[PDB]
Amino acid sequence: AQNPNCNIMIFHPTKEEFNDFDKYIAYMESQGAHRAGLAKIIPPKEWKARETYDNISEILIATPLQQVASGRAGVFTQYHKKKKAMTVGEYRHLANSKKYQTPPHQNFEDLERKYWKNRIYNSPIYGADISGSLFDENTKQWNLGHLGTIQDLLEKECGVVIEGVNTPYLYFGMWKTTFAWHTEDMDLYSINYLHLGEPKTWYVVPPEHGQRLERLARELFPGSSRGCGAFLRHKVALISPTVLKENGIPFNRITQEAGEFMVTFPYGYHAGFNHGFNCAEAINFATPRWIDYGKMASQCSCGEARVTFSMDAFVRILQPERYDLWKRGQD
Ligand SMILES: O=C(O)CNC(=O)C(=O)O
Ligand SMILES: [Mg+2]
Ligand code: NI
Ligand SMILES: [Zn+2]
Repeated sequence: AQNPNCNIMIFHPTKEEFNDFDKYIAYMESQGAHRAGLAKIIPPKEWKARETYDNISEILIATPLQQVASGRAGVFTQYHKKKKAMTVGEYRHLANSKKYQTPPHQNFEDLERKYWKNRIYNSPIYGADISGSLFDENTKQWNLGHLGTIQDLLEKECGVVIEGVNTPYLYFGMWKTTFAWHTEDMDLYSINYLHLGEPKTWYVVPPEHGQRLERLARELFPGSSRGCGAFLRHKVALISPTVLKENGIPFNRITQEAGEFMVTFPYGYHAGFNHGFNCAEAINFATPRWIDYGKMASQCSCGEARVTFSMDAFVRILQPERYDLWKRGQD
């Protein structure tokens, strides 16, 4: 069995190997990369996402989200307060202001310590989930707006033809902006490219151990657990590495830098934070190996999770017994 300790693997494809996306995902899996829940892919030196970022300040962040925490430093939830629209140029200036800028620090480890000590005492503003792409149309390799669609994968594997679309999303971050513990919708894969700026630190639980994290989360957030049998789908709960280690939960960590891809694998729980002003692009995707995870994915039906249009078909075809309850939570 490859990668039996479920370590995060780092890949350096050559320019030839970078041509065929599906083939390279299958290669990484042949080496056991999925067992970690997360892999890093460093593009070949000949590749570029686009020519320059000199022209991005005019993008609009229609609904910036202020991430307000409640709890203790290692076990907290966050809620998103909507703020007035601002441009990327306005948001970058805000990120760099004295109130929001990254503090002086020695190295990534010192910064990580400061994040977990102090996160709860601040409310950073995140420009998340903005439909769009920063890949040049002429970039043919690993262009996240030119991937094979999840609908097409389901049609090819299962023969059924469904509505829905699959497009990328932009994320503008600042110091302390936070992504809560989650798996993807329908336990899909994700791929994330850090276009520019400061790093992103990730934490991940191996898919084979995801239910250990779920059981800890039910203990740590007991009112939330009574509210919903899949409350991690709400994407609001944080648990620190120190608390994970105290409770024996297997996990790994890695820091992504600008120019690097990360892939999350089906049912790989992940969480993390941004080091300073940055911009990432991410999208969900499927492979044949995903289908069994899609069939078994948990679902929130309490109303909180609310998701895209395109998840309807996935539930309807893969989980017909659950469909009626889940759709009530959508409506
Ligand atoms: O970058 C972020 O804030 C969150 N991204 C992801 O959870 C992902 O790419 O799957
Ligand atoms: Mg612009
Ligand atoms: Ni994710
Ligand atoms: Zn719920």
